[PDB]
Amino acid sequence: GPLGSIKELKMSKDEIKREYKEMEGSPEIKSKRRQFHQEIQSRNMRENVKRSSVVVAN
Repeated sequence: GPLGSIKELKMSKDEIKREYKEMEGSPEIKSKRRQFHQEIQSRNMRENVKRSSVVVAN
């Protein structure tokens, strides 16, 4: 019963270490691309057409 708790606890430590490793991956470059991706997201087609509207465009 309580034994499983210890095993899970150990795994938690591994997860924390991974976070630091991710930093070494130099995600700064990828982070820059994400910023631009957000801009393109606002250009969603859904936003172009409103659900409430029906006589929009042809």
